[PDB]
Amino acid sequence: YPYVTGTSVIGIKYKDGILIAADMGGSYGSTLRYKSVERLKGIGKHSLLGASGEISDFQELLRYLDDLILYDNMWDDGNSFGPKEVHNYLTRVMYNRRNKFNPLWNSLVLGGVKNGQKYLGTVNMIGVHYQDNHVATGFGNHLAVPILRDEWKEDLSFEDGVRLLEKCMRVLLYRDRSAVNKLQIAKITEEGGVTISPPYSLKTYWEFAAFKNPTAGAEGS
Amino acid sequence: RYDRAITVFSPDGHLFQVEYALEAVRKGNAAVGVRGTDTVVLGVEKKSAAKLQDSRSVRKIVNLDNHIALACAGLKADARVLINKARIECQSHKLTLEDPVTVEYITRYIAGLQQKYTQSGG
Amino acid sequence: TTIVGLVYQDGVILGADTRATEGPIVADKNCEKIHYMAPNIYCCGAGTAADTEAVTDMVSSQLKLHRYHTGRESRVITALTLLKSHLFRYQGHVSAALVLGGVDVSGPHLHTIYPHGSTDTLPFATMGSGSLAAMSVFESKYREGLTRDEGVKIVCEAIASGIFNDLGSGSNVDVCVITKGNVEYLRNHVQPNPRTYTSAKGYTFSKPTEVLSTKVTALA
Amino acid sequence: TTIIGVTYKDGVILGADSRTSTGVYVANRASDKITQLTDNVYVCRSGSAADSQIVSDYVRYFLHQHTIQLGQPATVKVAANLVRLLAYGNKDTLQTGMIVGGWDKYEGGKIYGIPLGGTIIEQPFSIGGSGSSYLYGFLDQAWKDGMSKDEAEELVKKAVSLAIARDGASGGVVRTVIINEEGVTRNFYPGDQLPLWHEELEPQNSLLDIWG
Amino acid sequence: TTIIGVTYKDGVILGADSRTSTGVYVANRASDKITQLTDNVYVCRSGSAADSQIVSDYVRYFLHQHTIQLGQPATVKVAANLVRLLAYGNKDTLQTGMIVGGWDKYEGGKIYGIPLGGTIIEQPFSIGGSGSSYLYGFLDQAWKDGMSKDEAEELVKKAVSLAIARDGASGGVVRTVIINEEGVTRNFYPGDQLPLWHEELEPQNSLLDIWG
Amino acid sequence: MECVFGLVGNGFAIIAADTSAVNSILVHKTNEDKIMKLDSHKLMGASGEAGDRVQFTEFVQKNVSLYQFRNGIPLTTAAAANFTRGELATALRKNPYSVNIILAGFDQDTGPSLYFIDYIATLHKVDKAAFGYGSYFALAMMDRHYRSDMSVDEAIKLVDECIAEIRTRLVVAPPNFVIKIVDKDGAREFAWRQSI
Amino acid sequence: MECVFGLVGNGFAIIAADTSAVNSILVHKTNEDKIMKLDSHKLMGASGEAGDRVQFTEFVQKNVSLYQFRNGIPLTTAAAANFTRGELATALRKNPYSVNIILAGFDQDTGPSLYFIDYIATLHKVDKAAFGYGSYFALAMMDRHYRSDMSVDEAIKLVDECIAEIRTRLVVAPPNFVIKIVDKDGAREFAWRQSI
Amino acid sequence: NWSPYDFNGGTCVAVAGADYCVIAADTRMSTGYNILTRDYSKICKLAEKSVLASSGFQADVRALQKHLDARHLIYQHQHNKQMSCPAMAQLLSNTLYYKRFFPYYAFNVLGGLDNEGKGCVFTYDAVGSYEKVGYSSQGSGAKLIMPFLDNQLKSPSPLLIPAQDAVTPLSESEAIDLVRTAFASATERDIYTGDKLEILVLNKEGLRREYMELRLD
Amino acid sequence: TTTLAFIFKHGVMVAADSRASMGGYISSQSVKKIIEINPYMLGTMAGGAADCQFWHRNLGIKCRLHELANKRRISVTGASKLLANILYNYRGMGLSVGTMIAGWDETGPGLYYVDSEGGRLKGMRFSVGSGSPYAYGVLDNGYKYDMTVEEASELARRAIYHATYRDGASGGVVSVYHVGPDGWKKVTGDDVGDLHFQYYPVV
Amino acid sequence: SIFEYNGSATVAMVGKNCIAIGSDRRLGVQLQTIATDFQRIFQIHDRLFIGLSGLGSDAQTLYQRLVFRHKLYQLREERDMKPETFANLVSAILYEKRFGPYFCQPVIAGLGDDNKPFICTMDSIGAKELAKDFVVAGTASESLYGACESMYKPDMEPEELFETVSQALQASVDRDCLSGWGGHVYIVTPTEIKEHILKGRMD
Repeated sequence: YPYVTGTSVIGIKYKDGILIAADMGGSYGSTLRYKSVERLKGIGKHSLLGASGEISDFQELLRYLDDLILYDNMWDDGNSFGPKEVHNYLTRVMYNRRNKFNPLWNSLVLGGVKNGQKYLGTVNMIGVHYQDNHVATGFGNHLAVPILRDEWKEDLSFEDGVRLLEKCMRVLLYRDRSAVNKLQIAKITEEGGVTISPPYSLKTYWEFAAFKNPTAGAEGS
Repeated sequence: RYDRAITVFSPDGHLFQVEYALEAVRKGNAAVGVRGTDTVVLGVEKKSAAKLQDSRSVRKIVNLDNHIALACAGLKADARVLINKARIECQSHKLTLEDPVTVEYITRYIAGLQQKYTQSGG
Repeated sequence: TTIVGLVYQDGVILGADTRATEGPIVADKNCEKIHYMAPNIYCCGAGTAADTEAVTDMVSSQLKLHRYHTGRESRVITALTLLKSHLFRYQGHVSAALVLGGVDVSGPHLHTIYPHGSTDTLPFATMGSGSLAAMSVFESKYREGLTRDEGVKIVCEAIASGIFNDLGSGSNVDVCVITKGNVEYLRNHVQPNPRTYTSAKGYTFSKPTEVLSTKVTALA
Repeated sequence: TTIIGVTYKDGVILGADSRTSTGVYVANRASDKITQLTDNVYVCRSGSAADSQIVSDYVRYFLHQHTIQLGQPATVKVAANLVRLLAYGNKDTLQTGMIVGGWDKYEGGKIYGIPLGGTIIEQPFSIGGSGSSYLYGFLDQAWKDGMSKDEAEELVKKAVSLAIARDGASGGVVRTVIINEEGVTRNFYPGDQLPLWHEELEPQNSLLDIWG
Repeated sequence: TTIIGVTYKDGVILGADSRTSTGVYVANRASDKITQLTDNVYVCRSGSAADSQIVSDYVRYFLHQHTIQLGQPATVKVAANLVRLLAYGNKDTLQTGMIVGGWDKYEGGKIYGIPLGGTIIEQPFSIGGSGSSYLYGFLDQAWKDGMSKDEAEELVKKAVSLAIARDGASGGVVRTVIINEEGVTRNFYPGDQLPLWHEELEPQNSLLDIWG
Repeated sequence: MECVFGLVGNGFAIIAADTSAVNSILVHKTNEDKIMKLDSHKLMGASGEAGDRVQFTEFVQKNVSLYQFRNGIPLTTAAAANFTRGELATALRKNPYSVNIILAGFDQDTGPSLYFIDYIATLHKVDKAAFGYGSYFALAMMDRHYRSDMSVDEAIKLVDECIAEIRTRLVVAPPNFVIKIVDKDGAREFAWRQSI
Repeated sequence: MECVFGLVGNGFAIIAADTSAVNSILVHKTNEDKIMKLDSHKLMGASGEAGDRVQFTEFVQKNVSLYQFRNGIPLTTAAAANFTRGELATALRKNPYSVNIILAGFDQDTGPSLYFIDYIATLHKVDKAAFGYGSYFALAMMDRHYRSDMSVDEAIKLVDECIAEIRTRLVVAPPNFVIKIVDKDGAREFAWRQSI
Repeated sequence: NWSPYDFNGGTCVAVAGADYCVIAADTRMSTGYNILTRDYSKICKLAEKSVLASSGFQADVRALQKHLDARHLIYQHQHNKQMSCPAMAQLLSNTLYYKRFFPYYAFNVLGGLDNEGKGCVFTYDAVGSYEKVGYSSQGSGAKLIMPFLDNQLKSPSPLLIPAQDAVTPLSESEAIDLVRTAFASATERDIYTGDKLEILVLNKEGLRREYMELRLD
Repeated sequence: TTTLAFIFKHGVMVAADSRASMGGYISSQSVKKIIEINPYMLGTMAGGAADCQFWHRNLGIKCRLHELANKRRISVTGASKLLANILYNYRGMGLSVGTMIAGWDETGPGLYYVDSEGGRLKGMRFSVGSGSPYAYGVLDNGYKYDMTVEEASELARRAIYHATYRDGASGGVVSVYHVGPDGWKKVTGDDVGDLHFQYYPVV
Repeated sequence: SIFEYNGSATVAMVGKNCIAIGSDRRLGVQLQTIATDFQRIFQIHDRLFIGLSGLGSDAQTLYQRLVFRHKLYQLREERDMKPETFANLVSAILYEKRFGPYFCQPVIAGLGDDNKPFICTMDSIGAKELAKDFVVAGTASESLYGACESMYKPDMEPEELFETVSQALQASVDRDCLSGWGGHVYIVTPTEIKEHILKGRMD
């Protein structure tokens, strides 16, 4: 069963690089046990992934990928895994562990840029995978892919990318009940490398007259 | 598990272990079989009836099945192992295919087992 | 299905797509999902159809009888309370769920009603399968005091989002504008996805279709 | 959900959280979980939405009838007992937990907690809803009897915000309702007005305002 | 069960209750839930009493091998990761929460929560067991960074007694361990020494003392 | 369903068993001989699943014939029955066979001997037995007119009566039965009882 | 379990049925006649739970007789079938009877008719009918040899063939069948097919 | 508790002919009622004259496609020859069956030219049975496509002993058009099909890819 | 499905339908339900199609290896027993194979019915599938040992057609095979849609 | 389930000023084919026909009950009931048993007013599906939807409409094992009613 689980991890391929956002919450049933669980990591030189779902399993996937990437690096023969190979390895491991009826309970968003070809893709807890311009997991797949599809552009700027991604993440924060206001945006680019935003919280709006007074009256509401 | 090439080629290409097996055969009780128009008479030379030997319990000519009878020459102890394997496989052939074995099938099976023993290790 | 409700400055706007399905197959490409209850009240039905039409029709009749009895124009709170009193007593077995809107002596009203009788009063509402796809648009673009044209634009955007992003609902967009006096209903306001193919030469029925008997009646 | 009721010298300050969820989705962000029974008595609805709503309606109906019959402001005790009349009468069907608060010339400001199953417990304060559990420890060391309308208001805000910050089922704006001799005063505190507890940051429009 | 660990300016102060229950019978009322793993590291045992102690035994064994082979006292990080090894590799067999705390000359006093499933979360303070729900709010409201020994110990006492007071599964004494550069120290606080919270009366040898 | 029953008479033993071969509701074959000559002087009538029956009885016949070849002297009936029980018991907790066995055989010295073995291996030298739903009628009849020295013709008359009662009073009365006898001269088939 | 089937000749409608009454494995009776006479010109074979079969058939006969005496003109076959279907369908949702019914009859102005009424209360005027496991064999054989103008000799030959097959191929093959014919003269018993 | 499978939708179609074969399938993946991606290609070219189109569970479909590429590469290496279409068909039947007790949730349709050059189509089921046909369809929209394909492309079954002739084969362009109309009328009435049509036409001059824009809802 | 076979004077006939139905839907009606294991032997598909096909390929391979090893063509009894054992090793696995093995040994014809759970019968007439009841209903009436080949084939066709008519899951072309001393030959395949109106003329 | 206990296929389709309603023709316990001449289409009055797919018994009950109500309407009002009104009546009397529903999936088709076609099918509890191109019900639902979607045209003379509904029904029923054994198609025009019985596959 999933015990300590996280939530949506949206993804948006923008000009000159890739952006991924994910709140810092790990919930335990209904409680938010944890509110500072960095759920985005940088993998190798050319990659970056976030995970949703069980946080123990995600921490294990990090060990798998760290051994993979260290073994890859120690060769020093001048070729390394780009986003594509890393994502394919992730799909293979997730599917294999599904075949054992012992799944890794996570949903993985992995993306990155290598040789000027920027890749972004996803993997499910049962091996379902696809590579796209913008991906999401969990409720980010209901409440964020509509707005991502609606507003994504071929050459989205970095600031426009951040503002779109925050639009999505705020829309989730309004209506997910599993999401904490803390969150991180991760930037990966060619020749800059991965760069993870410091944690922060988004301003939210509640002062609508209909909210203040459901119905309307001097006494009732 | 003890694996070693007991049977190996000598410089001249001979299998000295198989040649020595033949030597052992050539010292065993002589046997003869003759095939007739409607009968197949086997025979063998036992070692002295006057000598205090009770032969009631073991027959030098044996049945691998109600339709197959076998005579050996050489190591008497090994003959028993062949006979048991052949009997078991004869009934097994009855049990997987309804037919009983032909003579040639069981001959081929016995020979194949005997050869396998000449190439496996240990 | 995707149904929607928005309260703009002058009144309440309702919206809904027009696909009706029975499992993975669309039974009816153009369904009428916004219903009339009273001259100032309409409701978009989601959930079990039979139940939604049954309950909305029963409340419509009750509301008309009350309109005669009192003479004065029916108000939305009456429809809401009658729907509550009916839905609850059947303990959610009648699985009708509606977005209800109107304009009254007290001004625009917008409620969501769920099969157990739980109701809400909201500035923007969405229901049906594409409720999340619509609420994306509402939580991104809604604001107070939208004018009629902006409000209708937002509702059409929400329904288009709930058409293109959810399989349960599709086809064409319909809208009902409920201002103080007049209710501007649009049978098929937005048809965003036409038929992609022409079929060129119509295909021929080679087998002559043998028939055994033909009774014929000279209908008057 | 969260619902808290606090008694101070003059009367009551019933509270709520505003989040009706249907699973993991937040069907409503500004639900009003405090309803009127009479001009001086309110109930904090919690649990099943339909059941609590209709029990509120029926109590308001019976209590209209009663207050006309007597021609006199109905008391809190009677409101609570009417809520129990239906909460206990329908143990099978109504999965509701409520807190009733009000004010009377007869007894002052009283809080009656009608937990799930239909008991009445007069209390100095009550806590309810799934977000209650995050508060027992805090309240036990916080409650001081005989506060003003102010300190009680701050305590109710703290309680509901602490439950909000940590509970999945509770969030949104904090609503409070101050009931007193002069009458009910309803308030509204968005998240922005509530304090910032352990490991929470100050809300900011866009990361573009900090960079990363 | 209630288990808590809090970091202070020079170490950690892990603390737990003492009640093992087989239904509605307190089988042991002075249980010791803070099991040593090394001179540095103690771990507060939660969940099933078999899994928690068997994991504790295995990580004691591993720390004994590792410290000797290395020749240096085992860090806290190593101990937390050894506990996680067991609790995660046996994700499907073990039902035990844990809290690893200690002091080590490298990273100073630290605390690693290891809830069900084996997620090492480094924290300033952690809480587990059934009696954590009642402390979530109190500790969001009360946590401070860098307290001294006395302040941290008193917070641990307040938190655990607040859990004891409202939690059926938590009760008895409050045990605390103060791991610090100069060494471990184990304290024991009967229910008598603990404060009194809402709705608690001074104990009394008999009623003939009051009534008569 | 497969009905088989046995009997021990003067110097012989008699096993009778229906010869229908039925799928769920369909009679694929009404000529299925379910009593095998386990040996020149033994019979093994079985009743269970068709696959289990055939495979297990063939396995026991394999072992019996192997013993006969290996030692020269065939297994005595008691030894054959005990071997069958042992094998069925060892298979009981690993991969159960669902066959019930009635083993009859004539042992030159002891005399006739019927033995009863059940799905859970329970052996008992018995002078009358029966498996299937027809066991009720078989056992009642036999207990009624059976004699420890009851000869061939009269024992077979009794078996005809048992067959007729089974065929007239069971809902699933099987039409055809086979009567097999075993005495000094070896196991044999005694006349088939056609009904259709 | 019961088997029933019908057949419409040029001026007659035969109905046959097995006559075995059972409990679990015992044929308490093999003379149980199940084809009822509703009128001088009606037959009603029924199959289903014996208690329900008897109670429903008696109820329907009561209503047929009540109609006859009160008006002076007997219910026509189609009306009797429709009334049966109505009563069975109304009971379906309230206290269902588990009876399957085949109704035959002759009316001077219409000729022989045979109605199919299922326990679900589906009514159809069938040329040939059958209920129970014997239904497969009966229907296949009738289809193979049925004509629309069969002399009672041919119809009875066909019913005999169907009975023989049902006995040969079913496992629950009942031994005794009754054959009843309806013609201009009236509902009647044609012959009893003793097997035992 | 988790489910080890998911209906990811889509639909596939194949129409063999005199010297060609039209494997065409849609481009859509759905988990319940939301679209995952609108660019999931279902056609996989396994050999120079074979094309596997699969619908169902995407993970299983892709695992199967990768496994068949591996087996075909091993075949090439061992025998120094590219594995003919019927050989591929039986290999895919075997590979589906070997997982008999934990089946792939993939409903497959091969296509392509047999070694002499006549187009083929092999229709499978999740357990592994298969049969050469002249046309086929599998996926969410198969039951809607097949009635129409049957009525326009129908001929005596090859089991009639005095063989009774067959309709003149629709030439390639007629086949493309028939597939297009089939998918248009299937995406009109089925919810799991649409967002694009991927037509793959395999012929003596090599395979060509074409597309047709189906509606987006 | 509905399939049948029966030995008579001039050999063994085998007749089968051509209808694969899953749930309530007709997957196809070109499915060949009579598998030729050997130029002198036919195996009939019934029950699970995947199971029957796979295990009949296995049986054909075992028979071919047997022909190679023994320099003599395996008999019908041998093949039937091989299949029965092979299936028995998977008794609890939920296989759905049940198939007639029909062939002409060196010792006259043979017909065995093998089953998914090791049930093997040597018989003189068989019929298997959901339409077996009607197949027997018709087959047993017209069957006579000495009926010549033409009327034997006609009897097999009529039986399969009647199973087809009264059965939901049986239909399509009616394939009929003849196994004799010189191996087997297909005699007829007649679409039931036309066979019906051959049998009951409209007029 | 219970809807495919008998199995049926019914279609309705709209021509220029004519309406056509088709149906299958077989009764079955489940797969037994008791009768190849079942009636699922009932004429209630000239220019109004109802097809009642689903359970056969529920169908007969609803038909007889509907005749009762319709005749009593003719005696009380003196006008034959208009199509849409009849659809509303059927919806009401189906929904009355909301919790005891009839397992029927009625199809309603009939000309009326200024000779204007009307077609609609309903859920088992009366949810109407007023359509304008065509309507399909029964076990062959999906196949009928595909066949009609691929074979329909907007405005069709009576003869084109007959040929199209016939081909759609037959091609869609051949892909269903619980339906077939002929067909029964009506072409209703404001001056003529033609009732056709089609030659089908009897398998």
